[PDB]
Parts: sequence; structure tokens; C-alpha cells
Amino acid sequence: PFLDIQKKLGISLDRHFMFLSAEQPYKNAARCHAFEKEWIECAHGIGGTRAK
Amino acid sequence: MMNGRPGHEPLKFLPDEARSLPPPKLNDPRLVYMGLLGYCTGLMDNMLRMRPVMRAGLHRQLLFVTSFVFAGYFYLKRQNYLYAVKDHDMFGYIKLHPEDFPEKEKKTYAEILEPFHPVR
Amino acid sequence: TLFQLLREHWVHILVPAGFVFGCYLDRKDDEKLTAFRNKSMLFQRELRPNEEVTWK
Amino acid sequence: KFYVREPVNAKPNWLAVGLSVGASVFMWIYLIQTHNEDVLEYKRRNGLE
Amino acid sequence: DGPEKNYEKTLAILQIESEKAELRLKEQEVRRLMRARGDGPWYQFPTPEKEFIDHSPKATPDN
Amino acid sequence: MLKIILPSLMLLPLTWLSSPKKTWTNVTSYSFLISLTSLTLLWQTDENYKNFSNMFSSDPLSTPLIILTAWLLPLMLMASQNHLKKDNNVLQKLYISMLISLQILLIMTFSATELIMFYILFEATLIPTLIIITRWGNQTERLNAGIYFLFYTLIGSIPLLIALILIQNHVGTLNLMILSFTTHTLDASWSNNLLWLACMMAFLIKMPLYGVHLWLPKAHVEAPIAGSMILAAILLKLGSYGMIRISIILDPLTKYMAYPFILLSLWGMIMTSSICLRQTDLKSLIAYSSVSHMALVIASIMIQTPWSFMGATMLMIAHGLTSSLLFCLANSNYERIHSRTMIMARGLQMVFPLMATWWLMASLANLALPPSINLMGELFITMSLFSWSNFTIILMGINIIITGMYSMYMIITTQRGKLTNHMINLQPSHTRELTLMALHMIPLILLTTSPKLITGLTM
Amino acid sequence: MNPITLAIIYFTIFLGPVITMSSTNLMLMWVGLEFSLLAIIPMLINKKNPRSTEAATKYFVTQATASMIILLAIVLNYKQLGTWMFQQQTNGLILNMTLMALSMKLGLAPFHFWLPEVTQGIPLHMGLILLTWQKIAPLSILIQIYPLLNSTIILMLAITSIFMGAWGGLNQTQMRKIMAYSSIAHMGWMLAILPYNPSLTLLNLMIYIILTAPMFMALMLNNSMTINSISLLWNKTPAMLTMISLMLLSLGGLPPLTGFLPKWIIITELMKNNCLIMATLMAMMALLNLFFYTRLIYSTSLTMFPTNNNSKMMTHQTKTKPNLMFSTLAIMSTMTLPLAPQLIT
Amino acid sequence: VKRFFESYHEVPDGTQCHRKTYITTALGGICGIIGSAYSVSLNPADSTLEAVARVGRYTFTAAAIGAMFGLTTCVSAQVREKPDDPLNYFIGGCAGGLTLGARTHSYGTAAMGCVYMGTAAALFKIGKLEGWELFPTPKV
Amino acid sequence: QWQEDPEPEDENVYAKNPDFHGYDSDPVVDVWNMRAVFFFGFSIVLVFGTTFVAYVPDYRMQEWARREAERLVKYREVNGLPIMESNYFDPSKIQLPEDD
Amino acid sequence: MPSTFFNLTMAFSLSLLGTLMFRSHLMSTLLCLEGMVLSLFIMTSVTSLNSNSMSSMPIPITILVFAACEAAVGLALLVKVSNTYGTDYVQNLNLLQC
Amino acid sequence: LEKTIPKSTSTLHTNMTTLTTNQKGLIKLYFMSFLINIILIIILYSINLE
Repeated sequence: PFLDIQKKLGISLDRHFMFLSAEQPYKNAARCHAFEKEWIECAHGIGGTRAK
Repeated sequence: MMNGRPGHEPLKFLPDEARSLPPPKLNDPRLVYMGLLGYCTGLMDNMLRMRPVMRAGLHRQLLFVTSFVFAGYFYLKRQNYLYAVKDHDMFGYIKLHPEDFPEKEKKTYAEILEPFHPVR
Repeated sequence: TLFQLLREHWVHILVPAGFVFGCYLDRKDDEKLTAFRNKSMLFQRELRPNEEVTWK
Repeated sequence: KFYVREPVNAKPNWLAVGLSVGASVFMWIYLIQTHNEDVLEYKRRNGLE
Repeated sequence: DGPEKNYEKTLAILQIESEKAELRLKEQEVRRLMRARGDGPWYQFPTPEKEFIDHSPKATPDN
Repeated sequence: MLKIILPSLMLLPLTWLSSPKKTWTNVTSYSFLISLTSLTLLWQTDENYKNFSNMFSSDPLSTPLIILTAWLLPLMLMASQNHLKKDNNVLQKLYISMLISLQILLIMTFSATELIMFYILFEATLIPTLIIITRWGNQTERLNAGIYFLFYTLIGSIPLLIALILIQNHVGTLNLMILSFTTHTLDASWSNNLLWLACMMAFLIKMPLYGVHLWLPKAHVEAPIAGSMILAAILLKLGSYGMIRISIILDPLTKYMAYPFILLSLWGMIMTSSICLRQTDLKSLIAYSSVSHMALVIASIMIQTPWSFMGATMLMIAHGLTSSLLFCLANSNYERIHSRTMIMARGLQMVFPLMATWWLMASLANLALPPSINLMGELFITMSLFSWSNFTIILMGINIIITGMYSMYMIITTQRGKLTNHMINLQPSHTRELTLMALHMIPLILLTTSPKLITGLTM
Repeated sequence: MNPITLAIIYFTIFLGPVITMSSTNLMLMWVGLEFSLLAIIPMLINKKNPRSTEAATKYFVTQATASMIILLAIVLNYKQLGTWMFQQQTNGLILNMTLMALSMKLGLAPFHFWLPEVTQGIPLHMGLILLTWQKIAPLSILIQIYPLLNSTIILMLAITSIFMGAWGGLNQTQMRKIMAYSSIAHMGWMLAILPYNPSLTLLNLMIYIILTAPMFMALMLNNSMTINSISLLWNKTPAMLTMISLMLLSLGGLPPLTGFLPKWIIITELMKNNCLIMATLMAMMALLNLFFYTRLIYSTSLTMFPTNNNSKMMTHQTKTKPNLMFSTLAIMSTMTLPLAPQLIT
Repeated sequence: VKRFFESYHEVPDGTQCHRKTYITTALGGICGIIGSAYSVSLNPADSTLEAVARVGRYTFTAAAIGAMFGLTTCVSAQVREKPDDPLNYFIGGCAGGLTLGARTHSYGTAAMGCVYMGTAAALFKIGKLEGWELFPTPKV
Repeated sequence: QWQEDPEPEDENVYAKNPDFHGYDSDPVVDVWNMRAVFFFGFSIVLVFGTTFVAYVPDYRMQEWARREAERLVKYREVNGLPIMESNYFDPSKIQLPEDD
Repeated sequence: MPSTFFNLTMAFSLSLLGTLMFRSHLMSTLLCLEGMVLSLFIMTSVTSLNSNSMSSMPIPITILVFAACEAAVGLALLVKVSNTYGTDYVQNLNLLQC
Repeated sequence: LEKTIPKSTSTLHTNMTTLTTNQKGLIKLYFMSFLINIILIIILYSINLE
């Protein structure tokens, strides 16, 4: 974010397990998965000021 | 603030959209002032280490000058790109939202009534 | 001696060189500022023949 | 011999001289050719001017 | 060479400075509106990334 | 303007790359030549001021100050050769570089179209001045003097910077051509009054005022001759130039926000001119006379009438010349006896007969002897004030009286009387210092011959 | 210290802030902070004297407390809204305790009482690191969440840092504490503008760094640690007085030096948001900051304190220091204001 | 409660003077408690009772300062009938500084506190009139 | 008492060089500094600049304004007009408020 | 859940209070730090188990790792302090007043 | 004038310096003050927004 090295090299060291809607072991699902998914998908491409 | 703009490439110095800008002259005052910084740097280096100034390490001074002018040229291309993108964004936003950026429709001093403040 | 005559007395070109350079830069500024040359409600006149410019 | 403790930098280090001169001329050449290529790219990105 | 040269240079300088003033004010309004209304392209604050979501069929259906 | 500034820069390499022996001659000669080059600004054959770029310009107000600043450099160099004779070559070169940088920054300040460049350079003129004072002054009060000089100015200037930035955010530009055509009445309010204070107090501290003037005598007393000259002649004119330029955007708040300052100036004029009587130090006497004189400039600029601006410009030029001259004269005797007290050497007309004519002519210009331009300024300022209120002439006249009094006291108790026979070290006068006095005086004669040059924008 | 240990420790110091910068997850920012404060300690205590041990203790305890507080903030922002990185929909209490702890770490007032001591007790090359490289990761955190920071708190913190830095460095004889208080004041500046524009706090940081690093280099040249010691430079290294004076006057914020640029372009961006009073006070006290730099210039260059009969030896001998970077940085820290547009944006 | 300290501006000056006095006295007590906390934690005392003494001392002094400020301000607003005048607040800050001196037994502190608190209070009134912002929100 | 050199003794600069001008201890330098100062200050500046200024024409439009004032008073006395109107701007150019 | 988290937060706050309010001994403050670590570890594990997010359990174990490293260096500094003054008292490291 | 302007500013600032910087070098007291600041911030927040 401050140094988007990952997004440059195209890797993922710490960003594939941030929120609950991410890939979990053995394809289980954290609760509120769909709510989190929909929030993220709505907040995509508009910014945090509009998303609020 | 411009970091989150569309097309922002993370850790990109010259995004290849800047190749439409007029590149900077090499005799630009900024570059030939960076050159003076390099020369004065060579001079101060010779001074601190107790060496003759203007006659010692002529290769070192040339190297300083070249490096300074080089960094200057490229950093300056980048800054030009940045200011141009700023103007681009501004004018685009103004075109998109005109009602928030309307015309002035200014009157002439025949219709204006400015007060008179004497000096007495 | 000729070197000892020029190791010193060569510094008598800096200031005149600076004057010349400053005149050059003033001319460059004047060149930049040509957006109203012969386009002023006063001094806007028809151009003579063979007069390619009102002023540099 | 004037210095009992023979000095450093008495006779030059030539590797550094050569590297400095080479880097300087290479940077100048790179810069000039890059400026010319940039002028050309700009011109041909808008009507050769 | 005067006196038209100075007159016209002054006119050009005034054009330049007035344009720069207008643009500074335009900028100071545009930044304000971009930061208040969230419209683009400045002052866009980051959001969670959408491609690190597991859209695969889970172990339980209600997910 | 570049044709005046770039030579002033190349003077520096000329100073450093020159043989230790020929470093003074070269720089002095080329500085004289640059003073000459600066005479083209007087080629004004119209009412259209000279704009050379978006940054550099010169109106009838800035041209005299620029010429004075370009002409004072060689005089300072000359005055600064008897001391520094025992200092190392590098120190001499550093002194000369300080002086050249001062010249350059001042020419820029007076040529600047925009107020931010003016401010940056107005403040940059503190570094070389402070260095000159604290490094080449002789007594220990050097340091307290430099401290006062720095911090009065900075505490005054910071609000000025804030106000300039505010004006920028409100108008779009700090250009002086634009801020004159695009102007608006300032609604009378405490906010705009504080804006007036911010815009003014920096200059008022630099003129200076009466209430804030203690930084000046400490400096002049503890400053070497060159610093005193440039300070008195230019670094005070700086504040008046700033006020004259910035008072267009403060209308009409200047009508009722001036009484305090007009009053302080008119009264401190009397106070300082009276101090100049019971004063043991000649340099302090010259400094307090300078304060008394700049009070009139402040008042004039405050009432902002054409006669007023004209008299202020004339008095600025004339006072600069004559005060530089008086400090040169004082340092002449100082170099012999190494004392600043005006009571020790009190028969110097029996040894230096010619140098006394310089004392006489200066003290006559210090007071208002006509047709001197030191007098035309005072007269037109008196007239403007009388028009302002017919009760100003009282204070103006008692100031006139006190001025004659202390100038006559100076020259009498310094030159006239019985010679101090124990002063066997009163070497005759040096051709150099004599040239100095001549170069300070002749321009006064020439200006008196052609006053149209030092009037200002109003005329 | 062997080269293996030096390698591990310095690599860890470097890596710490890199993880913090290059990481999206807050927990890894935390572990980066921890790498930094775990690896820096042995470099402090290397000299093995009581002053070094107590400096290490005062540093460790403070940084550990601040790290635990930051961790609490992260864990609460996890319990709430079920993600790691902060978001607009996050408790202001969390955000403000996070800011307070980041200040504690940085050493801002009134969380500053430990920085002058910790800098006085250690060598100079570590004070350099402490004051330049260890103030970034916290600032990275603050720059990634600047839209969410309360302006009241940062502004109170900033005016407090300014006032306390000035008043504290005003009566210091040891140089290391002067640099500590300079850091406090310049960090107050860095922070006063962060929510409005964080592209300017990074500028002020870069400038403060390139300004303080060569000052520390000068001090390390003759291992100078007092005013009376640097007063002896006119006899030991008079070729350094010019650069010293210029860097000091710049740090103070005098034109035409590029130490004035942060002050000026921050006052501007603040008044673009109607913060007249804050900027006014900040400038008026930066004047006081300048005062003791000026007193120090007096002591060192503009007058010649007494010397000793032994410095004649130091005159006899030769010197290999400084390196090329001192001159470079000292020139690019005083004579670069003309390029300000290139520096600001 | 902040509504309390905001009740100062529910009516203009020269009104509810006693309420203004109470509010400003509470504010002075607050500031004095803060200062006493910082002065007992740092530069502690030889005895806990002496620390409590220092606390009460600083607190009562600050409270008296605030009392005089608010009181004189509202009184001058009541007498000369110029509620919107920063000069009343200047007078109030000056009386507060004269107090501060009386407590410290120093005429110099009295003069300095007068000429500083008066300026501060006048600028506070000017900010409440011309709608300044002390801790503004980022808007650009 | 700590070590320093004693305050030196003042010198008579005319002692060794009676033909001293005040510039430098080395005579040749002294003479040539004097000559350059005199030349470049009096012979060059105070003469040629003085002339350059004395021959600046129409300084700030002073002669031209006189000539045109003559032209105008002539025209206006010959055509009945007055010599100065109390209003610079033709009122037709001016639209005053419709105050009600 | 909510009462559990409230009590664990209060416990963190008490341990922080202890860490801030020193007494003669330093090891007691180190132990208060470890107690804060414990509180936070427990809160994080409880949250991850309440959310069924088995991708965030690797976090608290890292918390413990780094907390124990901090404790180790604290114990080393304590050793040095004791060697210097013979005791782990805080009122003895007060010579950096200058 | 000396007493009023310069030699009052100087006394003010040197006295505030004596206050601020004359600490005792005890981490116990620094942490107590840190606690004071924690509490002040929490109180400011509670009253201003909750």
C-alpha cells in the first residue's frame, strides 16, 4: 500500500487471508461470508468515501 | 491523493503514458543548476578532505556533475508527467461537473458601483 | 613569461561574459513573451512590406 | 621521498579513474540518445510535432 | 527598441499570471469537491480487493 | 535585469579565482562597471513601467534603490580595506562574497514583481548581514546585536508570510501588477485589521518605528563600517519599499489604522533627535538620527499622498547616501584612535582640514540645507502632513531645530575646539577614504541637479 | 561484534520497516515494528556502559507498551468488521489510541520524555538511525490511514511537540539532546499536516533526514558531543564550518535554504484548510527553534572559543573522513530551494 | 458535559453573568487539575499531603483566574453596552492576569499575564465573531 | 593566566611608504588600486553615466505631455470648448443605479 | 461473547495500568506486559473461533512468538541492569538527566 | 522598552524552558504522565463523540 511491491511483482504474502470471505482451509466458510462478499463487491471501483 | 487514480501502476517511474510530453531540454536551467550543485559538491569534498580545490580529482567532479544531471533529467520528466496528469484530472472533472464550475459573466465598471474612499 | 601572464589576467573575461549571457537571457525572455506582438489595441497597425516582424 | 609515512593517494588508483570516466561518458551518451529518442516518440505521437 | 515591446510583453505577462490565478482557484475548488463527494480521480481511498475471495463451492451450502 | 545580476554573480568567481593581491582591484572596478550598467533603468521614455519577465521588473521606485545598491558595493569594498589588511586572504574573500551576495539579493528584492520572492530575499538579507556583524565586529556585544537584529525582523516577518499566503489563497496570485488592477475594498473588521498589522509590522520594525528600534543602534555600533553603510542605506529602505508596494491592497483600512503609527513616528522623531544630543557614541548618534529620519518616511507612507510618496523616496535616497557618508567619516577617526566616543578627538580641523569639509557638507545634508534633496523630501512630507492636520508642523519644526542642534554639536565637538595633543597617532587622511567621501557627496550634488529621477511613481 | 552478527542485526533493522511499508495486513506492520525495536537494542548497548543499559531499558519498555497498544487496536478492529486493515467504519477510539501509541513510539510530545535521554546515552551513529530510519514505519502506518485520523488530536500533539522541542533544546549543552528536540519539533510539523496532505510530511521527513544525517556525521568526525567541543572545530576541521552553519540555519527554517520549504508549504496547505492559528503558532515557535541553532553557530563558526595545547597534534595528523555523502547531502540540504516545484509535487 | 461549556454562547455577553462565571471557573479548575497532575507526576513532592497541597493551590488559582475573566467580561458587557467588543474580553484577561500575579506575588507576572491573556481572549472573541476554526476538518 | 599573544602595537603606515594611498602595503598594488578606483568611479561612471542620463529624452513622458497640452489648449480655445471638463468619463458610458 | 470480550479488554487495561504505574521492580512490569500479551492472544483466538475463520489462527501464535522474543531481550537488559547496580530497581537508572 | 519587549520575551521563554526540561530522569514519572495523557484523550473523545 505504501510500497505496493506485491502488486508490482504480482505475489501475495499477506493479502490473501485478510478478510473472512477469503479462501479458508478445506473450502470451509467463515460466518458472514456472503455479507462480507457483497460489501466488498459493492465497494469495488468507487472509493471509501462513496462506499460509506 | 492521485495514488488511487485509474491506471496507477505501483512503483512505476515513467509509465509510458509520459512519452507524449515534450521532453526537457538538456540545457534547462534546472539541469545546469544541478550541475552546479555537483561541481560545488566536488569542491566541498576536496575542501573537507584537505585537497586543492579546482585542481584535484577532476574525474570525481565530472562524475558528480554527470550523475546530478542524469538524475535531474529523469526526475524532471517524472515531475512534468505528474503536473500534466494533475491538469488532466482537473480539466476532466470540470468538464464532467460543469454546474459546479459555471461561468463568471462579469459586468463592466459602468454598472459596478465601487465606493470612493478619499485621502484627506 | 606567458603562462604566468595568463594564470592571472584571464579572470577579466568572467564579468563581461556574464553581461553578454544576461543580455542573451533577456532576449530569450522577450522571445518567449511574443503573444501580443502587433496585437494591442494601441500599436496594432498594418504591417509594412518586407517587415516580417514589429519587433523580435 | 618527502613523507616518512608514505601517503595514501600518493600515486593514483587507476581503476577508479577509468570507472569514473567510463561511467561519465556512458551516462552522457545514454542521456543524449535517450533525449533524441524521446523527442522522436513525442513528435510521432502527435503529428511529428 | 521601445515603447511597444514593453507594452506588449506586459500584456502577455498579465495574460499568463491571470490564467495561473484562475487555475489555482479552480484547483482549490476541484480538490475540495473531489474530497467531499468522492468523485474521481483524486482522494480515492482503498478498499478490500475482490479477487482474493473464494467463489468455489464450499462445504456447507448456506455461505 | 539578468545583465545586472549575472555580472554580480561572476564577481564571486572573480573574487575567489584572483591572486591575493589583485582581488580587490578587479572586484572594485567591475562593481563600478556594474553600477554603470544599472543606469539603463533610467531610460524611461513613457508612463509604462519596465517589465522584463514574469519575475523581474523596475518601476521609478525600484530603479533608484537598485542604482544605490549597485553603487554602494565598491564604496563598502574600499572602506573595508584598512581593516581586513591583517586578516587572511580567505577571510577577505569571504567578506567580499558576503557583500556581493547582499548586493545581488537586494537588486532582486527591488526587481521582484511577486511578493514571495521579495519575502524570501528580504529574509535572505539576514544571513550575510548577521555574519558580517558577528564575525568582523570588534566588541563582545556583536552577538546580542545580531540576535536582536535577527529576531525583531523574523517575529515581524512571520505574520507577513501568513498574510501573503492568505492573499494568495483568496486572489490566486501575489503579483503586483495583478493585485493593483484586481482590487476590492477591504470590509472594516478585526480580521482585516489583523491582516493590516501582519502586512505592516515587519516593515515597520525594519524602517524602524520608535517603539521597536533598539536593534538598529546595537547593530550600527557593533557592526563594521560596511555593514553599517548597507544597513542604514538599504536595509531600512527595504521596509518602505515593501509598505509602498503592499499598501494598495489595504485600502481603506489605512485611513484609521495609521493614527497609532503616524503618531509614534512623529513623536519618536522628537525623542530620537533629542537623544542625539546626550549621546557619547558617534555611531549611536548617527543611528538615532536615522531613526528620526525614517519616522517621517513611515508617517508619509501612512498618509499615502503623492507629495508624501515623493518626499519619502527623496529622503530615502538622500539619507542613505549621507548616513553611509557619516559612518565612513566616523570610522576614519576610529581607525586612528580606536574609540567611538565623540569627546576624545575634538580638534581635528587643525590636522584634517579637507576631511572637515566632508563633515561640514554631510552634517549640512543631515539637517535640511537647501537645495539639498535631504530638504525637498522633508519639505514635501511636512506639506503632506500639514494638509493631513495643520498641527503636525509643531513637531516637525521642533525636530528641525533639534536636528540642526545635534548636527552642529557633532561637527563642533569633533572637529572644532582645541586639539588633543596626546593624539600623536593622527595620521593624515588616506586618498582612499577621501575618494570615499567624494563618491558619497558628488551624487548628492548631481541628484540635487536632477531631482526628477528620485521622485517616484507619483511623479 | 563479528560480521555474521552484524549482518543479521542490520538486515533485521532494514527489513523491519520494509515489511511495514510493503504489507497490507496490520499484524505484519506490527511484527515489522517489533523486528526494528528488537534489532536496534544490541546496537545501543554495544558500548556496555550504565548509560547504554538504561537507554536500552527506557527504549524497550516504551516501544513494547506502544506495540501492545497498537496490537490491541488491531485486535479490536478485527473483532469489529471482521477484517484486519482499518476502514472508514472503524471506532474513533481505536483510531485515536493507535495514533497515540504511534506518537509514543515516534517520540512526540507529551510522549517525548524518553527520546532525549535515549539519544544522549548511546553513540552517535545509532542516534542517527534512531532519529531517521526508525521514524518511517510509524509514519507509513499514519500515511495509510490519514483520512481516518482525528485532526484535533494530531494538532494538539503537533503544537505540543513544537513548543516542547523549542523550550527543551533551548537550554541544552549536549548536542545529542538538541538533535532529539529538533526531531520532536520536525515530527510535530510532519504530523500537523498529515490528514490534509501526507505527500508533504514525507517531504519534510526526507529534508529533516538529509539535514540531520550530515550534522551527525560532523559530530562523529571529532566525536563531538557538546557545544564547547564543536567550538574547537576552527582548529580541527575549519573546512566544515560553512556547511555546519548552512545546515543549522536550514534546520531552523531560514530562506533561501530548503529547510524553509517544509515550513512554508505546510503553512500554505494548512491555510488552504483554514488552520490560521495552528500555522501561526508553529512558525512563531520555529523561530525559537532557530534561536539555539544560531547561538550554536556563534559558538562554533562566527567566533573562536579557546583551544588546547594538544590539538596541535590533531593538526599534525591526517584524516580520512568524511566521505563523499556528507558533501552531497549538505549541498542538497541547503542549496536546492530553487527546485521546490520538483520537490513539492 | 459539553452543553454546559456551550451555554456560554446561548445568550450574548451581558447576560446570565453568574452562569458565565461558574462555567469559566469550572474551566479554570479543569486546567488547574491538569497542570497539577503533570506537576505531581513530574517534579513530585516530598509528601503526599504536600502534593495534594500543590494540587489545591494550582486549582484554586486557575479557578480564580477564570472567575475574574468571565465576571469582568460580562460586567463590561453589561455596563458600556458593547457585547460584541473584544475589548471587554481583553479587560477580562487582564484582570485574570492581575489575579495570577496576586497569587504568585509578582507584578511582572501580573503585567505579562494581562497583556497576554487580554490578547488571547480578544482573539477568541474575534474568532467567535468572524467564525474562525481552531481545529478544523480537512476539506481543501 | 592563560596564554595569548599580547595586543600588538599600532603602526604608522606612512613610516615605510610615505607615498601611501590607503589601499595596500605593497606600493605597486597601492598605486594601481588608486588609479583603477579613480578611473572607473570618476572618469567612467560619474562622467559617462551622467551624460547618458542627461541625454535621456522625454523622461517619463514629460516633453510629450507639454507638447500635447499645448496642442489641446490651442484646439480647445480655437473651438470654443473649455480647457478641462469636470468629468473624465462621458456619462453616456456610465449607467448609474436605478435607485428607488 | 460480548461479556467475555469486555472482561478481556478490562484485563488488558489493568495490565497496561500496571505497566504504566511502575514500582521498584522491573520484572513485575515485564510480567504485566506478558499479561497484556495473554489477554490479546485470547481475544484474537476467541474472535477467530466465533467467526470460524481458520485462516487467522496463525496470527495469535505469531503474537506469542514475538511477545516471548520481547520478554527474552527484556530479561537480558534486566541481567545487565543487575550486573551494573546489583538490583533491578528503576530508581537507579536516573543518571541521564545530565 | 528593553524590559517590556525583549527582556520579557527572554525571561518568559527561559522560565518555560526551566519548567519543561528540568526533569528527573525517572521512567516511573514519564509513564505516569503517559497515563495522564491516555486518560485525557479518552475523556476528550468520550465527551466529544460516543
